[PDB]
Amino acid sequence: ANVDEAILKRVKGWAPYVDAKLGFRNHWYPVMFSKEINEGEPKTLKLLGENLLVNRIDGKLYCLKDRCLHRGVQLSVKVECKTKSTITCWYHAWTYRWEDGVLCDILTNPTSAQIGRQKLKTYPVQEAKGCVFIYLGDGDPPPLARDTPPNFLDDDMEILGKNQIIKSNWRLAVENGFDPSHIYIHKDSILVKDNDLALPLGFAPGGDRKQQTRVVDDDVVGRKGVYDLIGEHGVPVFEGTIGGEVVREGAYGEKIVANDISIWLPGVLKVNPFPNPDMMQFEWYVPIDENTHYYFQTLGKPCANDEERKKYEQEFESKWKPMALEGFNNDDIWAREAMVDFYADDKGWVNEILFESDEAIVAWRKLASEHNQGIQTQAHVSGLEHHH
Amino acid sequence: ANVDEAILKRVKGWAPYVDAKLGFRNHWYPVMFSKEINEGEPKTLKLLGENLLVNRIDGKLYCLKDRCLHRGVQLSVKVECKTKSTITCWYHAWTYRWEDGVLCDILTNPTSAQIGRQKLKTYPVQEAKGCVFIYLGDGDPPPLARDTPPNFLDDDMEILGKNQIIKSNWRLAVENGFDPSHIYIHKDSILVKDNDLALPLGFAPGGDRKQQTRVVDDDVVGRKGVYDLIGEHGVPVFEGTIGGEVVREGAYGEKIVANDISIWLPGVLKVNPFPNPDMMQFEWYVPIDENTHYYFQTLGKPCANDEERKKYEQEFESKWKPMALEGFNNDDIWAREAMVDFYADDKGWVNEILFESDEAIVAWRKLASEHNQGIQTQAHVSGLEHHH
Amino acid sequence: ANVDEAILKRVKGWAPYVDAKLGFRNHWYPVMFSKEINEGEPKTLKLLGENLLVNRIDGKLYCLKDRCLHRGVQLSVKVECKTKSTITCWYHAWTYRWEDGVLCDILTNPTSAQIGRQKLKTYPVQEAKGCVFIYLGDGDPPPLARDTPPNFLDDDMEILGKNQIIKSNWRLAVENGFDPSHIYIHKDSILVKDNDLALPLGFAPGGDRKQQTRVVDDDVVGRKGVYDLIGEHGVPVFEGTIGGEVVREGAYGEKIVANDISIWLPGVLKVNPFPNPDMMQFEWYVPIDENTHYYFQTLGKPCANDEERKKYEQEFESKWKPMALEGFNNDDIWAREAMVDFYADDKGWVNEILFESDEAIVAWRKLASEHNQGIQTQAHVSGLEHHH
Ligand SMILES: Oc1cccc(-c2ccccc2)c1O
Ligand SMILES: Oc1cccc(-c2ccccc2)c1O
Ligand SMILES: Oc1cccc(-c2ccccc2)c1O
Ligand code: FES
Ligand code: FES
Ligand code: FES
Ligand SMILES: [Fe+2]
Ligand SMILES: [Fe+2]
Ligand SMILES: [Fe+2]
Repeated sequence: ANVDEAILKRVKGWAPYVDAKLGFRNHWYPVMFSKEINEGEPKTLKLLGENLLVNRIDGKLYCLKDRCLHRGVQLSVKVECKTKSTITCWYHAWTYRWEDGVLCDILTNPTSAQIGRQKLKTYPVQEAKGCVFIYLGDGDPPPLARDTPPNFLDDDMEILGKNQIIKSNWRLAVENGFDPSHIYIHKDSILVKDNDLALPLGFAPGGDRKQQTRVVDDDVVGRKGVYDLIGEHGVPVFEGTIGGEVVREGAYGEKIVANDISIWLPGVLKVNPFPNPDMMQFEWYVPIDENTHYYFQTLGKPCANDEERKKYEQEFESKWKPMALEGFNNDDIWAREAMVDFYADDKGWVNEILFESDEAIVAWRKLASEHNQGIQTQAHVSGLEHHH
Repeated sequence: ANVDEAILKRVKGWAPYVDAKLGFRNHWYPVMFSKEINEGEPKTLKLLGENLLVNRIDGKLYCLKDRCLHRGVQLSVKVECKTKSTITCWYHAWTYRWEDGVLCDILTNPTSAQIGRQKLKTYPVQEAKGCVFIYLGDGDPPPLARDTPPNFLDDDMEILGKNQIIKSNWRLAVENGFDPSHIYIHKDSILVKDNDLALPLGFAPGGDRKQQTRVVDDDVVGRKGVYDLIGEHGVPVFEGTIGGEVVREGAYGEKIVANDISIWLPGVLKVNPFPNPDMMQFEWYVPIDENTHYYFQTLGKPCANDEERKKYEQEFESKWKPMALEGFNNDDIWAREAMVDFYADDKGWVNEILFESDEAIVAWRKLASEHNQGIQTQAHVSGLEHHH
Repeated sequence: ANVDEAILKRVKGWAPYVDAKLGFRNHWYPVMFSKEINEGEPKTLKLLGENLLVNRIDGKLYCLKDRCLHRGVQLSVKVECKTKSTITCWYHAWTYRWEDGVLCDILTNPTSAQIGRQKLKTYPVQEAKGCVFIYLGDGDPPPLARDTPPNFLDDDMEILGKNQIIKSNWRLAVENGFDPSHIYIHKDSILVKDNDLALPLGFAPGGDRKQQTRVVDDDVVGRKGVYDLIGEHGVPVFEGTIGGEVVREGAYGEKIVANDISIWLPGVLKVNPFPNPDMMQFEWYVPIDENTHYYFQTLGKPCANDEERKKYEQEFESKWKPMALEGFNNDDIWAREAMVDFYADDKGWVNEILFESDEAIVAWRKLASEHNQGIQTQAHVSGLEHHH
């Protein structure tokens, strides 16, 4: 659908994933934090190539396609919300209900036969853990838990985070995050020295192929994901040699992190514990268009009361955000960016030469291929085909 | 020719118009004002995708294709007019006559067998009402009147105006201008308050389909156009309601404007009277390339002598230009711009959902389809095919 | 391979040359000066569309493809040379030898089965006359002399020069340089007045077609090129006339230059003597990508000892560089640039109308077509096709 059939033919193992340049339809995705959207102040964003509007009305979020049915302009060019329940296109005043997208009035012609007989696409929106999720899909949504990693929605789990737009395809981001050997790029992170981390350079794998991961399709809430098990039969590498000469060493700090690493559909990584033994990291790589994603980073820590919550928050702002989310993950950003050119023409998928630790990535590509809930296409983006 | 055959098949009603992305060949178009081009000071512009040079020689305008026959460079990169009758290419000094485009000399080789045996394309140029029109077409031109709205060329009609380059396809501009319901976007114009205009929000149409317009193919000078008659059987809308609640009102001033609205091939709108009961507006949307047009705005007022002419001019500069041509029509510019994305892939033509007041636009699309004098193509732009 | 088959069919005379948009593979090309690359300080450049790294190790130059075999990132994003013999990719620490490109270690997994079993492409590099040449080709290189003009590699010949990136295809540059009538564009050069040059406006050719050039395929070092002989039977033009009227004259200085003009594969011009009777100019137009070339300019003067060498150098810096390489050849840069649009869609090759002095260019197009050592293609650039 999105990629040259000749390339798709050559990746048998994982063709749906190679075709899913625009992401997977019929999943939940986080797009902003709750606190970024106030009552009666609509926001625009692009998700899976679709321009969307989000509004908060009597405290509740609603999401409309930001494209008028009439002449295809963005309503957001000049927002006119003239009743709490509605938005009016600035051009010829077609008026839509936030609740169901129905065209309920046309100010320029209240006799129009179109009234009541057209409807703008809406998507479900839910807030959880101070995060706004959109179900970019058709029909009744699944529970959010299906599309979130374990423990993210636990009652006591306190989530704080950061979001930004990054110029790479979302798959380059997923793969970088779940890539065991990419830990090499983090060897000089301020986080490593300043938080006294143990951090190898890499891994000498052991065991068989199947032992390198746990593929999860037996989670009772219907989550689908892969655990990275390279360290169970594998040996961490702390000394990097060239021709037998040690030229680089790993980090020999005390704090043990990243015991459990798992990637989940639609594209969220959970690293536990990280960046400190008492907290976890959940990060999403949300498709905006073929070239760009939201890097939606969260750190979670179980907190028992408002006191714990407020100090977590203060540590987050003074330490974990600059030192970890920025000081550790900034290198991930430019690593993703550096793979853009090779994958741009869809040929990186066939001309890459993988090595042993990439078994984790292969397992993900296969899981995503088999268990995604739909391939987003340009027809989804450009819409229904009329023959008037 | 310009658009995917599959799309053209789906717009039966008006396929030539959908194909005419680059505009209609074999019409007159205004491109600048007379006062902008002085004796012996050639100017460059692009019209229907073609790079042109215009010069004034003994008071008269001439137009040459700005592309040397030899290696295809623009002569205008470095203009060398070394005799009044000629221009010399800066590269190998092929020299062309302004009057007929004939290659009359080559300074670098006066023995060349090419001399007298090659000719650059020329186009007819006429000045009228202080406006420079180019006939972008082949063969002997029609009278200018054929391609101008009624009354524009009347003896007493004094024309003043403004020109600029706007980033939309020319058809988006035509349609916006001739769109009865688009009056909604003008509801907050400074012109409306400050010139005490009556201006509805829209129209409740009445009568039959055919009564909504007058299609003109019986004009004796051969003009072809459409009058917008929505107000003859229709009722203006001054109260905009949502769920029966009045949320916006029109403008209840005294001055009645825009009694007669007509669109004419090749793409010129006449609104009478406007922006004041004693004057009219004529505006062209001239194709530059597929993405851009000249928005060539003129206001006309019958003046009996130099006294009337000079005060018209002073009102124009102090009032009508800032208040009307800018303060009213600026909103039209960004409205055009907002339709670009939907129409960019040629699919807006099939995926738009039209309503009743768009009958005027449909009538234009059909008139333009039937009565245009040719479809400009990329072959016109890139030129004659040689097999040397 | 690179151009629409329908266009290639129409240039029978010279189709390989029209197809060679990215240049000719299996030739030597100069890319920088020796003094620009220091011991242990690798540099990045693009040549024939390929991203390359060059390093100096124990005084000797080596060239590796700047694209990791693993995930296709540029090694140069963050260079890690951790042993003199090697470079380590910043991402997962695949480590390559400069000498043969072999993957000799992987810091992230020293047990990997890939080690010793993969190799990055290398290219031969030679320095001569203070210029760095890369053999962008496969297999054992020819002698450099094959791909350089006569006398460039003479022992006593002292070469100084300048390099920059110019935004045109390399062929537009070659043709401009070897175009006899293009001398017109140089008629106002500061060099002409300030160095008292004789410089005609052009040439009235005489003799037959074959007499206009000498095609060289009998050089014993295997050079292939064309001498421009237009002045042997032709008469220089010093008076430019339009309708018989003299409107421009040539330059009637004393110093006679450019007696011998020759173009050589892969695309180097030699003008002798120039810009002074006692020196010569050699200039390369090196393909970077389809849109851009290095304009690699050198001036050569036989020098007998260090005294002559040092004064040559001082004249070069104070006079010949600003006055000739800049003051004369700057006009060549913008002339090349002005042909870009006509040749951009590959149609200039068929829609150009050539005249008599272009016989030199035709002879080159045919020589290049017949004697080039390979057509660079996008498959060369994007690489070997794997079916893992
Ligand atoms: O995307 C990510 C975010 C945060 C931590 C890691 C990590 C993985 C392995 C070892 C150390 C850190 C990661 O991959
Ligand atoms: O393009 C245009 C230029 C000037 C005036 C109008 C107009 C049309 C209807 C009602 C009021 C003004 C317009 O369409
Ligand atoms: O590329 C070039 C570089 C330097 C000199 C010339 C030249 C050619 C003919 C006559 C005069 C100068 C040239 O073509
Ligand atoms: S484009 Fe929105 S009402 Fe017309
Ligand atoms: S390109 Fe104009 S004379 Fe050669
Ligand atoms: S991309 Fe270079 S080692 Fe992985
Ligand atoms: Fe990372
Ligand atoms: Fe308007
Ligand atoms: Fe030159």
